[PDB]
Amino acid sequence: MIRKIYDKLVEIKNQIYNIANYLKQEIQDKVNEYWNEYVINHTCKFVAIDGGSFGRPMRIGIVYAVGAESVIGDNKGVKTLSEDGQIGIFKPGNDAQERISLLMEALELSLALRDGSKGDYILMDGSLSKKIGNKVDIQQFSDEELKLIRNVDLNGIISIKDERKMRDLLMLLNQFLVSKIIEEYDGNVLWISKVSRGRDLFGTDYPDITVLELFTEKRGFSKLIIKNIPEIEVLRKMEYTTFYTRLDNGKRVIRVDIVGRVDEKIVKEIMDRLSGVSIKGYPFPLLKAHMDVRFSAMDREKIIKLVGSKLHKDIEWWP
Amino acid sequence: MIRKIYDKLVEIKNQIYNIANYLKQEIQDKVNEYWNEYVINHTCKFVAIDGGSFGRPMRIGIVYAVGAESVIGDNKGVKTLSEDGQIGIFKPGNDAQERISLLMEALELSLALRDGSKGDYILMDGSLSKKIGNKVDIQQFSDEELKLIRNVDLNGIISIKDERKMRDLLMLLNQFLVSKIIEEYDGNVLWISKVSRGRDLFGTDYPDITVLELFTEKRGFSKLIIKNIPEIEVLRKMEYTTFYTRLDNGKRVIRVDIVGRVDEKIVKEIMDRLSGVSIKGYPFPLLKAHMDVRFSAMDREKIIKLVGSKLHKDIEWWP
Ligand SMILES: [Mn+2]
Ligand SMILES: [Mn+2]
Repeated sequence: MIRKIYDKLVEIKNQIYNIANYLKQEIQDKVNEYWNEYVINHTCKFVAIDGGSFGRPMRIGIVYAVGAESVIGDNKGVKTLSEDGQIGIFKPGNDAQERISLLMEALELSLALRDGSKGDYILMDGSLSKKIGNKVDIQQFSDEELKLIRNVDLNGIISIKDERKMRDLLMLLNQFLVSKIIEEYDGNVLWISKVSRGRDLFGTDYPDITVLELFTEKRGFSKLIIKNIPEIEVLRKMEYTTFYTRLDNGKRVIRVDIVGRVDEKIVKEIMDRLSGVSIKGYPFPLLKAHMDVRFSAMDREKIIKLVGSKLHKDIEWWP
Repeated sequence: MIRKIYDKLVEIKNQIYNIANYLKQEIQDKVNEYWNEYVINHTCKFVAIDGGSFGRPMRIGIVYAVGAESVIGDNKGVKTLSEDGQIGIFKPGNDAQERISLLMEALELSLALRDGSKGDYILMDGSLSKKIGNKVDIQQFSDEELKLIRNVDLNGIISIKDERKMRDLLMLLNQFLVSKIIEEYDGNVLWISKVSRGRDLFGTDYPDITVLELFTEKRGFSKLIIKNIPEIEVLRKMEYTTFYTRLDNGKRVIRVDIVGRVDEKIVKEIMDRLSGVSIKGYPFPLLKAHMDVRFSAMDREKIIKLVGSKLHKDIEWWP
C-alpha cells in the first residue's frame, strides 16, 4: 500500500457528515413508525442449506469446486444430513465464475428437495429474488436442452459445448428448482439474508436493512412488504412477503422472504421459533451449513495441488 | 470444505484427457510455425505504472481506497517517482466495485502523463483493449459533464449524484486519458499483461498465451498481430500491434500491445531492452510498482479501523 495514502487519512469528513446528516433528516422518524418491538420469546425442526464454491484461472482452464450441505437442527441439536459437491475444470470463458456459482446454487436447491420434508421449516441462505436469477432467453434452446432442465441432469448441462448456453441453461435449472420447492413447501421455506439492496420500505440512498440497524436496537420486525416477480411459468404470479427481523436485542437485522401471505402472528411465531436455534441473532443451522461448505484458502491450495498432480501424472509433455 | 469432496478427488480424468488431446491435435504444429526463437540479448529508461484498489461493503457505504505509483528503472536502478491515491466512501450501488477500479485506472493513466516523458518507454500493466473499456452512451451527458472530462476533474466526477452516470463518466475519462497518452507518446508505450483472452493467432478454445506456454520453452516472440478498435474520436482509427514474448528461457509469456506499426527488428530491440530490467521473465519496474500499490489484507484492516473510528468520533448516535 502507499504509505502516503495512510498518513494522509490520519479529507473524508465531508462524506461522513453528509451521509450521517442526510440519514438523520431522511428517516430517524419513519424508522420507529415502521419497526415493531417484540421482546418476549416462546421444539421445532429446521433444515438449513448453504453452499460454497471457487474457481481459479489456470492454464488447463478454470479449476473449480462446488459443495452444498443440508443441516438439520432443533433445541436438542444440529447435525448434517447430506453433503453434495463436485470438483472440475471449465474451459476458459467470461461467465466461468457465474457458471460456477449457478452450479453451486443448483446443488443447494436440489438438497432443499432432497431433505426439505425432514423439517418444519427450510432455511435457505440468500434472497428469493437473487436465487431466481434474471430473465432468460428461452429461444436459443432446442427441445433436447429443455429436457435436461426437466430431468435435472447436471452432468448433462455441464457437458454442453457453448458458454452462453451453459450459463443460460443453469439459470433455467435454478428457476425450475425454486419452482418445485415453492410448490412442495409453500410457506415453509424461509429465504434468509444478512445483506440486501431493498428500498421498498424507506426509499433512500441506503438499503432498508442498514436503516434498521442504525436506528433500532431492540429485538423485532418491520412492516411487511408484499412483492412480486412449463412449471416456471407457475412462478410468475408468485407474490411473496418480505420482512426484516432482529432475533436478539442489539444484534444484526436479517431479511426474510416467505412465499405466501403472512401476518403479525405468523411473523412472531417465526421469530420465536428461529430464536430457539439462533446464536447472537442468527440461526445456527445456517451458520453451520455455511461454515462447513466454505473453501478456506488452505482448501483451495490442496485442490490445486491435487489437480496439478493429475496433470503432471497423466500428461507427459506438460510443463 | 466438505471432506467428501476431497476424498472423492483422491472423475476429472475425463476432462483432463479431453483437453490434452484436443490441444495436442489442434496446434502442436502451428505453434512452432508461429513462434520465433530469439535467444541472444544486447542503458535505457523505463517508467512503469501500476495500480491497486479495494472496496468493502459497509453500513456507512462502500469504503474504498485506490492508489497508483510510477516507477523509474534502468540497469543502474529502480526508484519510485510519484505516488497518487485516495481513501473514501461511495454510496451503496451495483457498480461500486467497477467505479472503484475505473477510478484506480484514472490515476494510473494520469501518472503516465505526469512522468511518462522521463523515460524512453512507458510500461503499463494491462492490455490496451481493457484500459480503453467498452463503448459509452454519450447522450445522457450534458455540456457541463463533458467539461469535467476535458479538465480532468476527478473530484468533480466523484461528486456526481447518479450512479450510472458516474461509472459512465469515469469510463469516458479513461478513454480521453489513453488518447492523450497515445498522442504524446506514440509507440513508446508498452501495454503489458500476464493474462489474456486473445485468440487472434490460433483460434482455439484456449487463449493464445496459454497455447505458447504449453508448446514453446525458449525465449522469443510470436507472429505479430495487427488489431483495431473530441480527442477520443482520434482513437477510433488507432491500429495497434500485439505480440507475445518470453523474455527468458523457461519463463512466462507476456502480451505486449504497442500503438503503431512494428517489425521484427523493433520487437527484438524491445525484448533486448526489457530483458535488462527484467527478473525471471518480467520487467522489475512493473513488479515493483505492483507490489507497492497492493492492498494487503492487513492494509485493508487498518483502513477500516481508521474509518470506523472517524465515524464513532464524529457521529455520536452511530452504533
Ligand atoms: Mn451462500
Ligand atoms: Mn494493475
